[PDB]
Amino acid sequence: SYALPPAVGRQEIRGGMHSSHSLDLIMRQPRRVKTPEQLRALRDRLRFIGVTGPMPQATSVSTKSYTDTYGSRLRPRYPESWDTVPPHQPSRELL
Amino acid sequence: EMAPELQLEYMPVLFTRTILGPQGGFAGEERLVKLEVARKYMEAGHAVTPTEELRRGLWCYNPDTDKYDCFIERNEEFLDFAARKRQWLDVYWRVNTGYLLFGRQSWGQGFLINCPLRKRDVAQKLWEQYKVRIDPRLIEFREKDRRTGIQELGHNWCWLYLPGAEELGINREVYDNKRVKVRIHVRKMNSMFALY
Amino acid sequence: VQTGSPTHQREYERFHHLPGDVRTRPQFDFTFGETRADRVMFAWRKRGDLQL
Amino acid sequence: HYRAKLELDRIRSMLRGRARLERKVGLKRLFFLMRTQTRYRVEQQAHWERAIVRKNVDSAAREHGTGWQHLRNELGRQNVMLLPRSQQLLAQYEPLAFRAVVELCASRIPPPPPPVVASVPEESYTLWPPASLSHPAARVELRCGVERVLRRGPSGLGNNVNELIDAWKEFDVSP
Amino acid sequence: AFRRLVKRHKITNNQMLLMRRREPYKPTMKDRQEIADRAKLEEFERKNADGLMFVPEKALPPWQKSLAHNAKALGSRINFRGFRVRVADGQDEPGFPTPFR
Amino acid sequence: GFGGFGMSVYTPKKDRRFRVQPLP
Amino acid sequence: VLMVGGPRFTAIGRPLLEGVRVTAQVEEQKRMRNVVSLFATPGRRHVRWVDAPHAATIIRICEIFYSPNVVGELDKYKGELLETFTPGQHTNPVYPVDDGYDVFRKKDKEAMENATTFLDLL
Amino acid sequence: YSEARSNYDGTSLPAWPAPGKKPTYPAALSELRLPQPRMRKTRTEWMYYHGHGGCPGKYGPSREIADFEYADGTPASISGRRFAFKHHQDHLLVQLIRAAATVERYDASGLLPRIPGTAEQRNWDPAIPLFLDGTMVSHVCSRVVDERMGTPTHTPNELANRHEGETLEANTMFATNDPSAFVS
Amino acid sequence: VTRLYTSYYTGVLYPNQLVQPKQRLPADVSVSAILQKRSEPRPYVPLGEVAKLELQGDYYMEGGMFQEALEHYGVVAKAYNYAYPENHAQRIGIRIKLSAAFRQTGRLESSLANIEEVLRMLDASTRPSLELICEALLELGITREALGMKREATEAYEEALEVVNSFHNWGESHRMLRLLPRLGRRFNYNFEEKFVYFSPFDYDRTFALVDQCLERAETIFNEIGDVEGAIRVLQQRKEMIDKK
Amino acid sequence: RYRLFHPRREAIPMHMCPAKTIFPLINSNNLLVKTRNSWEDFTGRKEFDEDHPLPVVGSRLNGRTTQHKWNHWDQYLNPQITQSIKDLTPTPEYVGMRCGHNMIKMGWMKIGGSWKYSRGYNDRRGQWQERKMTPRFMLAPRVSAGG
Amino acid sequence: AAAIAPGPYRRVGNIFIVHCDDHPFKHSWEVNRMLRELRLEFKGQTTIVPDIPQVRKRIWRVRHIVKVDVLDLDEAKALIGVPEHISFTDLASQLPPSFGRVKAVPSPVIRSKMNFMKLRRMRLRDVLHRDALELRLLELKRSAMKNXEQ
RNA sequence: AAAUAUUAUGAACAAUUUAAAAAUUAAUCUGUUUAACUAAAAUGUUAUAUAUAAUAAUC
Ligand SMILES: [Mg+2]
Ligand SMILES: [Mg+2]
Repeated sequence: SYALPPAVGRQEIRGGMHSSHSLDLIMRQPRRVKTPEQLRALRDRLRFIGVTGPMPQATSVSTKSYTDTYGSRLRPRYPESWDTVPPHQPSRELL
Repeated sequence: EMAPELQLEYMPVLFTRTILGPQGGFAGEERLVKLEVARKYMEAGHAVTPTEELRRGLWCYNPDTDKYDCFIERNEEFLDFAARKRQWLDVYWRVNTGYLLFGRQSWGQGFLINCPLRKRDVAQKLWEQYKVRIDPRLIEFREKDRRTGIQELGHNWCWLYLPGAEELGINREVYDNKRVKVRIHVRKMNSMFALY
Repeated sequence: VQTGSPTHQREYERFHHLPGDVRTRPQFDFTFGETRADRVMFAWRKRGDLQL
Repeated sequence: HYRAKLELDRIRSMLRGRARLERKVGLKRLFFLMRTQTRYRVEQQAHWERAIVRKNVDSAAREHGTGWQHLRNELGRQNVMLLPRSQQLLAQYEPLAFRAVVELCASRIPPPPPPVVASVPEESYTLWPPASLSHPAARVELRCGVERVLRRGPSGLGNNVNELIDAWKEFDVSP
Repeated sequence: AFRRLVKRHKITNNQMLLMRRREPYKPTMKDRQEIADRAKLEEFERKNADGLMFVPEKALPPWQKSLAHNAKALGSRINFRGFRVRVADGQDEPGFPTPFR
Repeated sequence: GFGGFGMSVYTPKKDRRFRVQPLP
Repeated sequence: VLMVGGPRFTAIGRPLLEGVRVTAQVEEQKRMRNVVSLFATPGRRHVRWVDAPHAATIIRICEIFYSPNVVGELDKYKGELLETFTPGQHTNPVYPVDDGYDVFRKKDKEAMENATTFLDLL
Repeated sequence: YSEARSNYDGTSLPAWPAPGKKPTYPAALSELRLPQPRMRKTRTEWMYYHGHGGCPGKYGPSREIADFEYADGTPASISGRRFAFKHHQDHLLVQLIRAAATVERYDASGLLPRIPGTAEQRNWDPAIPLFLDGTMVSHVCSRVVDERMGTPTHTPNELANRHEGETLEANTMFATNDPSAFVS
Repeated sequence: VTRLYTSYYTGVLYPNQLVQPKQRLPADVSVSAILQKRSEPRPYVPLGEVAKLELQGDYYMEGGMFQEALEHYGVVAKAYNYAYPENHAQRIGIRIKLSAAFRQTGRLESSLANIEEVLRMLDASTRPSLELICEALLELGITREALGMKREATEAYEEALEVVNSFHNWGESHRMLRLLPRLGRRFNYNFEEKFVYFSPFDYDRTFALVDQCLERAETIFNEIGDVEGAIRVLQQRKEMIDKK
Repeated sequence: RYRLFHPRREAIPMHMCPAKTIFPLINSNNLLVKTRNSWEDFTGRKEFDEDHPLPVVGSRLNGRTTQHKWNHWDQYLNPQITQSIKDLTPTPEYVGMRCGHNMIKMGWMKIGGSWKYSRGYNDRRGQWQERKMTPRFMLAPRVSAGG
Repeated sequence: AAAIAPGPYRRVGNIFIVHCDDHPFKHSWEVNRMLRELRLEFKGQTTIVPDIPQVRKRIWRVRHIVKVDVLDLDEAKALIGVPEHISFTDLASQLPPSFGRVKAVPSPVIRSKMNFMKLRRMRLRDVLHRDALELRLLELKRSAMKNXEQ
């Protein structure tokens, strides 16, 4: 069901903390989206970017997507370090 | 509700004497039996053609008098009781007819097995290759195997207690209405079927 | 197998890997005192008509 | 067949006697020596080395009252993650530190909890826009990021977080 | 043991030392042989599902095309229908009605 | 383990590496 | 940094520590002593000579600084975290082991069995 | 300086309880569905619990945290192994995503049967309750391996001759509904 | 045996991974002198964490959420301004990114001010990066186009064209990668090593920069009605592609 | 004990690689994919600052490289380089002289290798088909004396 | 509380995290084929698979060489930092299909020619961009010449 | 999947079998070598000395 927490129908060394404690906390807490109304009210605002095809722009006319602004073969220079890695070869990224 | 092409191979048959087997039945039972086995039954005298008068009432074989002097009226309670008795006799016949097969691992050519069996495994293989569902509580090992279960390799045998004997009255034809002896052969098999 | 001196590993412990009567203690010990002519060191219990 | 002759010729001075005088005998000896040394280093050296270091650590723990078994198990439990080499180095050169580690393993101090699974903030479910502002989840992520920035070492950015987050307002020129 | 100099493969994982067979998921010799036999039989049955279609003189194997052509080139000079030359070599009779027939 | 009948007997090198103490 | 220590303290990290500034300077970068792996199959005719110069960077640790953020005094024999801190009293009193019930208890020397300790924090 | 990192965002549960309150302790016995035998967690299980991959440098902080930072704060550089480990993480992620998406597609289409398991599992397990209503070499190899895996044992010919097309009927005369007899 | 890559598999060493140095302008020529010719007619900073933040910010800017990218750029730009000295590479680059974020959010006057600051910093820069100066002046051109100064936008675009035709080497990005197909020793299988190819839009970002620059110039020329300028720009772009 | 009992979820920890790595904006509403497709598309190392450039220490692949010889493409592009007879290299299809032994049932072997399992020597120096005394030249008859 | 939960009901499947624990090459070729289908080659490898009947059958066949853990869809949405208002079909449709070893082709020759066709498609993308630029320039030249004539 | 080149490395009984041996064996050409460096790593310590017993007495 929507409103009830996901960990209500579970079928199941006791009294201790297991490795899945941080996960069973979220499983025991109640769900956030409690109705298909709110679910679709979040979905219709949810948007994709890498989707193949046109995208709606009738919201604001002054804004231009980065693809249209800097073409498709060009990407912003990324800080390449041990901490964060960017995707390489956007030409090879396709198929 | 069978298909016509499939029903062409079967024929309605009324059983006079209770016969155990995948193509058998109880005394006074109507069933779709295959052509060859049904003809064999009708030639031996254990079966009759299902006429309306026979569906109403039937004569059956008496074990005490060895003659077809037992007139029986096919009723609902009679059919239910005879079906239950046939089920009991079929379970007994299945568990007392052939061997049970177990295949496990055993490192080396030793005489004991690596992992001894248990009532759960016995019931599992029983349901697997006999199509008989029983609970492990009815399986009682031998005096030597009460400790660790079936451990030797080769041939063994266990006791299986059947509760429903005196209610249906089977103590005459059966050897022992109390219990039955299941002969279990344990062997070494390849990896995929040994699994242990 | 031999994996030690007779002070620690007895002579009847060589066949410890084989299944049967060797995994038990022998009854007769001829290793002490005079040595036998056929050089027999142990003899197990006489099972029926056979003795090891 | 590639017999290592021109390379092993230069090591004949390490041998003695006829192996050093003649060429082929010394070459055979050096070939066999190098082959068996490579085999030992590949398949048998690590066992002996780790056995030695384990015995040293076990002796250092027994001098305090414990054993390698319990020490290793409790180190794995407390999640200290110290290799046997480091344990031996501490036992040999930092006895006080090794004794403190043993006391930590022996005491009933609660070991650290398992790593918490990455959760999603509550603001990600808020309708946006609800009808030129930033997303609430993105703003909270930026705040946590700046907090983690300032948490690592001292820097001239300051300890406050609002002034450092509102740097685009400073860079913006008043129109 | 038909090949007596086994290949030495590059050892990327230590379990490649313990493994003996190169392709473990691949069936053994006799098993893959009977598997290929059954597959070829199934393909041949799929091919012969329909009736044996008869082919003209041009779409014949070379050892029969020229013979079948020269057996009837004499009658081909005179254009008249109903002229058959019963030649020995050719497509054998299937023995059953065929849609192509 | 302990080899049975069919498996040939093989004598391995004695484990001479240093062993830890069996604490109770 | 798994652990930091000195002549008077030691801070362990489970699994890691934070706040430790261990600055070094890269002195050099070169290959180590060559290890020659000679692989030879006694059955066939094929010898492989693989040289391994283990490349490595030599560094000299210049400075080490530690600045922790303690929460409070923690009890050892009991997982409870003390709310107060007293540098004079022992946080956990320890008593000798001599009952007399055991007749075969291996007796050490009397001063070794009975030897109190000082107070370090004072 | 140093990095104390357990998850992606550096957050963890409160490691120290309130002053005076009882602390929480992990499970010492191994995660075994049976109460016997009681077995202490080995060091590899402890590593798996704390988040490593059973080895000091397989996963977790010892592998994700950088090794060196310049004095002025400049980070390290990207290595081939770093990129390969990032691709491995992304591969695990996309495996999970595609598995979940396949499950969702099967659920939306209706190809998830209400009967649990498979035919082999139902013929093998008595605990399962009874429910009552290109190339060809790959395909033939799949058929052969199915014929060799399925039906491990056969009903003896004395009970039912499998060649005559005879199969025994399922019997539940002596079976029980409670799963205690199979779970104990 | 086919690999499944279900376990961790380290990458292979390949000649395409060779680090390439960024192109530097000569010491005698200065961007301010070129612009005048055209007008004639360190303290410790957690740089790892600020780089995490900058990467998240550019990811936001690519996704479309521009205000969050702007604030990320502002944070990391304050960080870089405190860390690096006057007129530094990462400093001017991140403030270029900041001006781009301001323009994508609509603060065009501040965007133009920041890009003019980039210009006056490139004035004092001794050897600025060719890619950095090209991207900076492309940003200024696009900001002028958004403001409505299409003449100045196409002027900056042809300025990029002139700079990269004058002080750029076109064959450096494919020095070590052109003879790679000769490594092919197998033809039936694994023969893609004989057909290896590296798109020029990846190994020298200045080329893609001027490509998109001349594309926007062509769009502006088609909108205005300067067919001669459109033809000139297309000819120069095709010539560049043929050179590469 | 090598029979460990623990949830295999622990074998693959996800605490370090959440969805924020595969989709950087999944916390927000907008969704975008920034993934590393494979290990082959690796541009290589890259400096973070101008002050700290990468070292110039080279690997074996880069160090063990001989000088460049003028190839046919270079000699056809700029014929000013053809100054000697060593520049007139034959067709690149030609590899060179035969440097190995083509041993039957064994492939191409180096010189000085294993000559143990060798039959090509005796071949240069079928019975299973002729075991039943079935000559092909005597099985089929002659259509005519001339053929 | 003692009543059935009201409201709309949704289906929640499972996924299997399967970790190999014994050497697969030691067993027969059929179990090795099943583990290969389950995408396990060596001892110590862990994979993630759906809860479809095919995967259930494979795991039932290899149940003695691998250990399996179950994770429902909500449990996976908790384990990975993905909100609850985002399903997995959209994530699968968004992730690119060019991932490393995308499809198990029936032959390494097919694999090699697939990679070769990918490189060919990249080269064709570049040359088609250049040729489209040339075509647009040629059409602009033609239009300009016609206009200058007229 | 093709075009090519070669192919002699060689078992006698018994048992089972339209499904699987047996313990006096079946099957295998034995168990073939084979590993870049540094580290890490889970692999089996022995004995239990017989309660149908042993130890004792009267009739
Ligand atoms: Mg080593
Ligand atoms: Mg062939």
